[PDB]
Amino acid sequence: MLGIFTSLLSSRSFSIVDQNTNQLVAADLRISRVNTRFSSVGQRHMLEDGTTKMDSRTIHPMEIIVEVFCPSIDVVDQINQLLLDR
Amino acid sequence: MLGIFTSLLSSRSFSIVDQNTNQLVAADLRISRVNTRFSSVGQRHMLEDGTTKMDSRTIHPMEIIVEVFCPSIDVVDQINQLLLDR
Amino acid sequence: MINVSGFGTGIVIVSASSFPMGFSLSKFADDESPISSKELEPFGYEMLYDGGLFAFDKAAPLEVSVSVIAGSEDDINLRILLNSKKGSFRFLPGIIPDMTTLVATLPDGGRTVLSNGTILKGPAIDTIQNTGRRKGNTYTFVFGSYLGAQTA
Amino acid sequence: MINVSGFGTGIVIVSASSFPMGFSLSKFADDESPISSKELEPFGYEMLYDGGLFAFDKAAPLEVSVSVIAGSEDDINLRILLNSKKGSFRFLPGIIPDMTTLVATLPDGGRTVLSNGTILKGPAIDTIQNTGRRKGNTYTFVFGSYLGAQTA
Amino acid sequence: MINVSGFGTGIVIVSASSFPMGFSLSKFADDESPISSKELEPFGYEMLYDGGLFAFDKAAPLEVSVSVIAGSEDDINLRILLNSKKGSFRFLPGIIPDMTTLVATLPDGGRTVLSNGTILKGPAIDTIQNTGRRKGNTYTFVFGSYLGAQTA
Amino acid sequence: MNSFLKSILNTPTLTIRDDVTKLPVWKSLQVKKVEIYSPASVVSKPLATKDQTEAQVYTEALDIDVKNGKIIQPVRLRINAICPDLSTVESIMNAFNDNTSTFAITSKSILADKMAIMTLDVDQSPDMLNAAEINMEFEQVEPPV
Amino acid sequence: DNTSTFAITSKSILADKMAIMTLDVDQSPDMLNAAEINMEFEQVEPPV
Amino acid sequence: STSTIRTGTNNDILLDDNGNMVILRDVEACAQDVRAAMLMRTGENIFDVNSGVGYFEYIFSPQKSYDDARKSIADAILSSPDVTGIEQLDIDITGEVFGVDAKVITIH
Repeated sequence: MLGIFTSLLSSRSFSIVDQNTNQLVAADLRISRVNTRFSSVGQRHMLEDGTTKMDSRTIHPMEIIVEVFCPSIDVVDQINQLLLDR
Repeated sequence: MLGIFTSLLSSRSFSIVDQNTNQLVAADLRISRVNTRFSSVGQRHMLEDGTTKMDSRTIHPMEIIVEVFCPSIDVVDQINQLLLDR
Repeated sequence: MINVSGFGTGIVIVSASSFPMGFSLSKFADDESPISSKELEPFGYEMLYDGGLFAFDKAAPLEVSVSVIAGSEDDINLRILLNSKKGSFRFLPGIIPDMTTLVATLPDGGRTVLSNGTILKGPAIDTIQNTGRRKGNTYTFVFGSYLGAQTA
Repeated sequence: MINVSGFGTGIVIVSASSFPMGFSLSKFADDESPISSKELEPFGYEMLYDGGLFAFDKAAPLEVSVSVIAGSEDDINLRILLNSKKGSFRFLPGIIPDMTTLVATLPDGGRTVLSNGTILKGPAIDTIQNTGRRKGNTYTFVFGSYLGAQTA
Repeated sequence: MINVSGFGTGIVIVSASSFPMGFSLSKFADDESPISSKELEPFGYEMLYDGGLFAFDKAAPLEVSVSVIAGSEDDINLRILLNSKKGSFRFLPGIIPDMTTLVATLPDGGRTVLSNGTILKGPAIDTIQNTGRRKGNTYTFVFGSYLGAQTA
Repeated sequence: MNSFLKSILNTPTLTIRDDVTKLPVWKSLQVKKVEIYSPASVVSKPLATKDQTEAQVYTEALDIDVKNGKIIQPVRLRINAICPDLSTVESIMNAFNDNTSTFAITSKSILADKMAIMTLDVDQSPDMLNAAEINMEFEQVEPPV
Repeated sequence: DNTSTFAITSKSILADKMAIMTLDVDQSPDMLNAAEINMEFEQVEPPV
Repeated sequence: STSTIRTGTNNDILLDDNGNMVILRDVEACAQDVRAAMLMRTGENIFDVNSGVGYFEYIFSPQKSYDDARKSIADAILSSPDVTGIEQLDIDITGEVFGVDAKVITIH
């Protein structure tokens, strides 16, 4: 997407990294699509003359949807552990 | 639609009239569709034997939906003013 | 007596990065159509209720197909153009990296220039037929600018 | 004996703004049909649940395809007419930009007048086919008004 | 003079696990095309609401079809390749089971290597035409990456 | 079909201008669609009148009263675009995370001032190996004077 | 009218004491001299 | 519903043979008002900034699009006490001049 121009050939696409131990989990995931959604709601008040005013905006957490293929069993239960982690 | 038999050739199909001054507004509007909708709700009471009775009917305002094409810029300003008029 | 012959046609393609100076095509395949394009569609219409009509502008692309003899030098050059990667070649954005300009000439002498576009598709390897020959490769372009060059 | 020949036919095309005085068509192509058109269906019908029939009136356009010999003056005139973008100039209300009328005469003497229409399709660049010649360029019009005086 | 012959060409097919050492193809059928392929479209384009043109890069596969005389050794080898199920054995990370390499040599001397692909369709029992002969078996490959070295 | 011959008075270029800086931003986008919605609310109750006065007095009424019954709601603007580079993407997201960001959007001929981002989508797929699809929405903060 | 009732007869089905609830009208280039209608009725009271 | 004091082709008080400063009634008061409004320039009105036509930034300066001039002129035609809506703006720019035509709608 422009920006970085590295000339490194074998770079890496989407990868989840653990933020505690700087480790990759489920590194062998065949990714198909990535969708990122942002959302916010602006509260509006209905005035007297006939106009309509806005006073502030509230931001909610974003969401990411990933579609993958699992080429083995280890990827499947690695994904299960990824979800169950608390 | 039958009814009137004009014998006038160049007539007018659709026109918005300013009911105060009997004036045409946005006369240069090519039209793609015109839809007219009526609506009413009848209040029913649920009897004892097993029947069901209705006492009266209520009528809500009709709605007209028109799809147009604006061949210029003056028509766009005229449409915006038509909306903002109070 | 109108001469519609296609003998002596030459074409030059110049590129922004891959071929900054350009090359020329003169070997045009025999079995296939040496050059062709699809019909341009710059207008539209629709129907009203008074019975009338309404006409308006519309966006329109232009696609050109060029065929060459397999094994020719021009085939190698167009193959190089097809192998170019759009992601590479650092440049300013929004200016269609590696713009390719095509200049074509007729036997008469009329010259036409087309710009603002790039190569779009073409073969990757050669193809064998039952007759034992090799198919003439085809390459498709898309352009953006209709430089009105029909000079005498 | 009935004579149904087309030799000796002419077309005069005049546009509202681009070509105020009009130009003439004389060099019609030989491989593709000179004048073609599509069927006009200004009627429709619907079925009632008892099996009855109901017929109404419907809005219907007319389409015509005109082919010329490539490289002639007619070809360049139609190319100029095709490159006329509708963004420019100014139009009377309820008129459509470039209200073009086409008057075509049959060789017998009968004439037909078509109006309220524009140009849609055409070739941006010439096509060199297998034999080594140039394909006859074809263009399309759409009209919304009718006439015709087939006695003269 | 340009030489576009196909006689004297060869194919060597290497599979990751089923055929570690590879096998060769020499008997190409005569009723159907020996080597065929589908166009490569690594580019696309989209239209902008002002009428402009924007071109990007697209992910594109490569497809190849080969045909052999029914009942030869090449046909049985390709049948063995087709019956190999990806469920069995294993693979290195990011490799695809049975990464098949295909090396094609042109009769001139130039050659081409293709990798990261597999066989995906073909016949299972032989077809007997109404003339009393057997149709040439045709199998289709697919590949992810390619190369070209047309010097010799 | 040349383009870049844009007619005056209607030049189809999307210009977005920061409200305090008044300098154009995100000029790297390639937009494909623009939508404008301008709703309003209309009373839906039977309403009552005197109905026996002089004609012009009653004409004075049924005005002013109708003004009480038509109040204009904000303006919604939608666009669709493809973002080629990176810095534009992070600039848009930074503007999104701020509560105090306003912009003025200019379409072919329609001016809309004091807007604000409400929704934003980004999509990546094999259909575009070096770009991303965007879906941003704006909504007017305060009416003009 | 709040006080309108009709009896509708189909091929063989009788439905008495009905009343209009919904009505639609559409005008399009498909029909240049007619209009499409979508009426809806509902029974006011049961029969005896 | 409006009024003003009549002025000449140069914006001075115009006096009759009787010398009476005349209170013009509607319509021609609207014409005089709009003529004065379109000629007022931006940055001249004290106590009301951002009112006027931006001639030196939108028309006389080199400009790309020329919709800004239309918007500014339409706004200055508006803000008059009596104007309802604007029917047509053309903006010719033929020749060296900058041709502007306008037709407005009032309550009367």
